[PDB]
Amino acid sequence: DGKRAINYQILKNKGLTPKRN
Amino acid sequence: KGIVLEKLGIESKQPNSAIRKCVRVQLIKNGKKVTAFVPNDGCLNFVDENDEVLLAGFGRKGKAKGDIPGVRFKVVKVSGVSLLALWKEKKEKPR
Amino acid sequence: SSFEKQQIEIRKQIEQLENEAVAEKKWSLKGEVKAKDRPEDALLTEELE
Amino acid sequence: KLVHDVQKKQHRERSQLTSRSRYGFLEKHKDYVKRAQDFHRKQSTLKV
Amino acid sequence: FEARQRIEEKNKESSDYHAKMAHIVNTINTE
Amino acid sequence: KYTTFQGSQNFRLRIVLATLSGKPIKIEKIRSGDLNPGLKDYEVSFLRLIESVTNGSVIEISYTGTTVIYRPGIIVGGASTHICPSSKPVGYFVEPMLYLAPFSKKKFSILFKGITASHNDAGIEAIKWGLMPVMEKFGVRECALHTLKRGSPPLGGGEVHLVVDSLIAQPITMHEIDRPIISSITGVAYSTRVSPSLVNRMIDGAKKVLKNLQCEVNITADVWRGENSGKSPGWGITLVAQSKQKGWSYFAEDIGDAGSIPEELGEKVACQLLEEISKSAAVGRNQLPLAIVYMVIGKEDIGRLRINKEQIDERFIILLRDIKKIFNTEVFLKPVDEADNEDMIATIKGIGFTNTSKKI
Amino acid sequence: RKERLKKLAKMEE
Amino acid sequence: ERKLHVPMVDRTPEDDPPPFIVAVVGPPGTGKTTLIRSLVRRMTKSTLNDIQGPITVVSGKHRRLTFLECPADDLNAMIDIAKIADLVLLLIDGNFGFEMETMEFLNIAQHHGMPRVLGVATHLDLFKSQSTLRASKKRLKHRFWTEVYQGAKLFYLSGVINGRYPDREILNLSRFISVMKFRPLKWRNEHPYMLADRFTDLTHPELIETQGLQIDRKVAIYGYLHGTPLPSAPGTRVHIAGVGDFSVAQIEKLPDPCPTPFYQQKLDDFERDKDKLIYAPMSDVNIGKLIYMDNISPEECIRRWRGVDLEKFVPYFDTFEKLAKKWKSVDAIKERFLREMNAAKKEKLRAQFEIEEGENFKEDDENNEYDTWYELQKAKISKQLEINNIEYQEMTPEQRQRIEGFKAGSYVRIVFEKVPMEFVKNFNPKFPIVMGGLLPTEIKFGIVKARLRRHRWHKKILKTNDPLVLSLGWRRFQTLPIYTTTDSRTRTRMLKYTPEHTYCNAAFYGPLCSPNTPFCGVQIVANSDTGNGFRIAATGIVEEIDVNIEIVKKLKLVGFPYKIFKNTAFIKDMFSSAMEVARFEGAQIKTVSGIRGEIKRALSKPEGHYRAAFEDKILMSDIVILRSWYPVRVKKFYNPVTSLLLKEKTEWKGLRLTGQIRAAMNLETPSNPDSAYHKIERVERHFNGLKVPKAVQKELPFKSQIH
Amino acid sequence: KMMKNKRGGVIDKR
RNA sequence: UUCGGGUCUUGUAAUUGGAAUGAGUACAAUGUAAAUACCUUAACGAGGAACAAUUGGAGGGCAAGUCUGGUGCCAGCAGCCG
Ligand SMILES: Nc1nc2c(ncn2[C@@H]2O[C@H](COP(=O)(O)OP(=O)(O)OP(=O)(O)O)[C@@H](O)[C@H]2O)c(=O)[nH]1
Ligand SMILES: [Mg+2]
Repeated sequence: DGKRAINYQILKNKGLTPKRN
Repeated sequence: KGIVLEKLGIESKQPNSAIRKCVRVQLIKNGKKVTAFVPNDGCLNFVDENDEVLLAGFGRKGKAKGDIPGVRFKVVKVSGVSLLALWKEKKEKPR
Repeated sequence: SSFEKQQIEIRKQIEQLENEAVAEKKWSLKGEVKAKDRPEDALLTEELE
Repeated sequence: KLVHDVQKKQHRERSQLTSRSRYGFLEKHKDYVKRAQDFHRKQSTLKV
Repeated sequence: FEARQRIEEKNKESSDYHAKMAHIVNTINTE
Repeated sequence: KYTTFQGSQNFRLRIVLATLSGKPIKIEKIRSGDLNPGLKDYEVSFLRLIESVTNGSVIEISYTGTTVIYRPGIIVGGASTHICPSSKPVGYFVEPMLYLAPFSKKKFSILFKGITASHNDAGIEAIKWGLMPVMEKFGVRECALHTLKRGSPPLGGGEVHLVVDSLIAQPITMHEIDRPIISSITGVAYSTRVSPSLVNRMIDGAKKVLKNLQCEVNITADVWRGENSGKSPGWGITLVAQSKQKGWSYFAEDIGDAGSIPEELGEKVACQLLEEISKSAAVGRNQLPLAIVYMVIGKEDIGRLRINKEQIDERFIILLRDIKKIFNTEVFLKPVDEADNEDMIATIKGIGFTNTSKKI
Repeated sequence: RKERLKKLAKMEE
Repeated sequence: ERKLHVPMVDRTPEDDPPPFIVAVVGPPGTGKTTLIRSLVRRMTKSTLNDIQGPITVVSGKHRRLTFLECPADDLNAMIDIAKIADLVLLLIDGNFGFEMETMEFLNIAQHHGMPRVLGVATHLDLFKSQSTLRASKKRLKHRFWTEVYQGAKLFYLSGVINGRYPDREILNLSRFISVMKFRPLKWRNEHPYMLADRFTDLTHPELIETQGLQIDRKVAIYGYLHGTPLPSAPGTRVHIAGVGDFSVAQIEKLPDPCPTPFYQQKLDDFERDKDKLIYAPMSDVNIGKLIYMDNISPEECIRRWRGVDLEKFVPYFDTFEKLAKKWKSVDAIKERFLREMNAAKKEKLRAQFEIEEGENFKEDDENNEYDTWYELQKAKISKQLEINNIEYQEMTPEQRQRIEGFKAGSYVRIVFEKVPMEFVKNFNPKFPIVMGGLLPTEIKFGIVKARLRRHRWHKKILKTNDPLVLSLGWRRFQTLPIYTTTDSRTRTRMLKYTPEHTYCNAAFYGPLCSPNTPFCGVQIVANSDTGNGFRIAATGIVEEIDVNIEIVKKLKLVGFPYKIFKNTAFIKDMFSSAMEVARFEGAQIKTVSGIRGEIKRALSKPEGHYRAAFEDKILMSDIVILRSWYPVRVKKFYNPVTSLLLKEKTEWKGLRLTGQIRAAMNLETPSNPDSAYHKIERVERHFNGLKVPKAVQKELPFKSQIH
Repeated sequence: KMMKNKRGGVIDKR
């Protein structure tokens, strides 16, 4: 639509975490 | 709590050494200046001047290969937000 | 208007910078320059360290 | 201790010029040190 | 001649940097 | 190029003020009615010093030399040298640097070479013990003026090293409304290439005048002989009245001409010092422009200084009109409630001027 | 064996 | 130690502070206007329609507020209203959650110095189930507590029952923002600024008819003041945001239209408006004078006062004979110099000891101000402030206007000259016209060393010499930065991109501003091409200022060896002539393999070859390199955005990006295929055996021999 | 060295 | 701890299948002073099952990259920059 929903990145806000399993 | 006076060791060459990690802050309930460690030269970019850091103890158990003796405080937060949050890019430093 | 002619000459400078930024890089502005790539007998005048 | 993985990234090694593929296999430092060790061994036994 | 002058300049700046860092670490250890 | 000015008057002051503010100025009609109309060698050399110490600045000089146009830049400084033309001495070339010392990007280390005394301008001991305490009151801590070689008129050959390190942001405001109490009278009687009987006789004349007073009098002898005494012989004496409770100084000096009397010079300098004390209120008539400029460039706040109606002269009016034309900063004068004397407090709303060059 | 020697030198020092 | 802080200076008037300024911000259609009309009906009991422009109402006995509904789509409006604003009523849709525009505005506030943020949440009646509503409330509140501080309270609003939100929630919100209790900020307490309330052109219509609607017209601007006392002399430079950099031609203060009722009853008390209680104008219904008089010569000034060069330094004394005759005696300055008889002696000894000590430990200020260095510093601050206060209170006419200027909260008008026809024509009241008085450093123009990083939520990195529309100080303008690093603190080598997770230095041309100054820049301010991406591209601070930088881009010269011996090689295809080789001779050279060298002498018979001594036998296949440095320059571009001058006021378009001009001209991404990376597979080499000399093999002893 | 590092200059005319 | 010795269906960012379910949304009813929820339950609701849990600790590796010292080809510091 005309509304710009936010990214999953900036919604969840996990900045820089390593790789896990 | 303290005020950051000057970022020492900025004019050093070899990166990520302890004299580059060091800062010089003045504690506000004493007006008394003393040094403080900051991990990660990125976090050294985060702390600049007139910043109101929150020091804490160091609490090391063993030394390192290039550590400075007597630098007994480290930096926990800067300007109200946590250095680890700023480093991991959870938060943003508000001026 | 003065603003309008200023915007005209700004647009001219814009066109110049657009063409330069899309154009080819200078021989010295590149890296790993070879002798046949660069113009002949240039370093004596360019005077780099 | 306190290091990002993007800081720990990787750095690939580029290859020989394709215009100069007659002379093959642009040699890097690991190959150079192998070659130098073998030549040093030969020179030692020859001096003996 | 330029090679001579450049070597001299580099040695002067390296000596100045070394003296500056010695002074900074001295101030750290005494302050 | 925009703020216009007339006459060759207060030239170094106008250059200093335009360099501090940043407004481009244009001085015209510099000695029109002259056989040599236009500038002088020492004024041109002073502009060379300005452009040596600053950066990005443009000084246009008309081919007639009667119109100079200044578009200032930023202050950098650094370590360098300067060669004083023999028309004017190192005091005349030092005083603008005492204005522009602590607002730079790098520290000042300037080696001036030339004559070191005259009748009109400040000597080395005059500069030190008369104007270094004022900067130390305004916040500049690590300033110094070493004397490597001391020259004398009319051949000079002396060298002074001006070093300034206290790169302050802005001068702290000052609130001095009480007439200070002078504690001691220190002095320096110096000479070059003569017998120190002359220095001893100068100090004898000065103490002969000051024997009426009860405060302590300490005037140190300063003889220079050998290879670091410069070419010409000469002598001079400065006296400072030091108020040690607040760190204030009132100074007065002179040098001896060709064939004067050392005792007469000592008594004349002591008389001039007593006159300056009687006409003084918290500053001297020669430290006063430094104090006013520092109060105007202090941060956005009301500073107060107790001056005297004798210290209010035509030179004060001209200085204040120049400061109004540059900074648009009026100075308010209130008569103090004291009934005996006629002092007036000067209140200056110092504008926000920050040492914006210094990297953090 | 070489990896064990490296880890050994680290465990001595 | 929680209550300790960094000391700062609060330049607000204790006498008549101006209306606090609140910005109602948020997404396009999230009921951002209804909130204003209902909050105003709360504060003043009159329903209002067609709200446009700033609108000032009066709260309580001492407060008044200025509502600014920001236009929801224009990033420049977001930027300058975040520069000026003081309390931000940021409103978030409930059903939709956070939106990118709210997100971007919070980031520009965080970088330009955080005002008092306050969230309200709307459309909370559209939620079908109470448990989905409660969960979404908690989720919004906790993400909001991540961005703004934790514990930050946000309000919740139901549905618009009569063009108005519920009265109880509006009453709570009114009490909160009426005890909001703001805090000092550096930029706001260093500069004067205003938000222009009313706008008026000034020319003659005959002049307009003669010039043909092209003459730049005089402009009168009415509004309150804030921040720092604006100097009352005409001709100071002041930047109107989005219009340009003008200078004030004439200032005059006025009777303010909304006086707070405390001040109104105080004026009535001194003397001996209760219906009009809002203000939406864009909407409808002596030695001192002797010295400073210029026509008088200073000789005449001193002459009338009693009844010369400055290049000379010593003062003008008199004759030494007169001086000695006058100063035979010292009892005129003996005052300046320093049972009943016993009591007077003890008192004069006390005075002598008092002048001897002076100020050494006089209360020390420490036990006086309760044993905290912070309290000592702030007490010095407050003492200087009250001295300012009494010296201002001394005299009326000059100590209020000439000395300090118009303080703050003085409803002032100002006229400018040379203001564009585009501004006067396309002016619409839905946009803020804010004004900031500048400084010398902000009127200059040089290059700034900043340090900046890519924004964390921005996807793409920032290329060198890519235009960046940045906001630094009151100014927004696009420039061509260059992203540098120091190669371990030796030289400012330019990068080609931004390091994607840390700070790099940048240097760029543009109007200077002070050190330590935070700034932030976007790539696209034009609303017509935004997409779902995050707009804000770079955050940083500016550190220092110069007119030039010694900035290096590395270039390396390659050659190829074509004849090799032990430790020596003949190198070709690196230079063009023996003159060039002689210019570069004596060179620390190295090859890809990692062995060092030097070029030694120019070879004669070929034109460009030379001989070079290495440390070990170089292969033929390898490529020598010679690292050297080349100075680059900073492009001098500066294009300030003028959206308020523009008619559409969105979609301001300047220099496109490199990808955009490549796509528009239909070029291709330039890439030499010899420079890409491959996955090699290095084979194991079996070296040849040793071959002894035959003389040695003959002369070897019997046992130690090759059998 | 001087013409490499310095920037500002004097327009001396006579 | 070094020379080495011990032992065994192990290894896979390889392919693939149908079954199960509640986090969630929801008729409904119960609950309740009225609701919300729990406990019940139609209907939807799982292949990066992206319906995308963490907080700390130890360590390695890499370039035509950078800095410093050297008894070459090494060592140190380190490397988001080639
Ligand atoms: N149901 C409901 N409707 C709302 C709410 N808030 C606003 N609206 C609707 O949205 C409209 C009000 O939006 P505005 O106050 O104009 O918001 P705005 O920012 O001015 O919108 P623009 O004029 O597009 O800028 C009205 O028609 C309302 O019906 C809410 O909380 N609940
Ligand atoms: Mg609206």
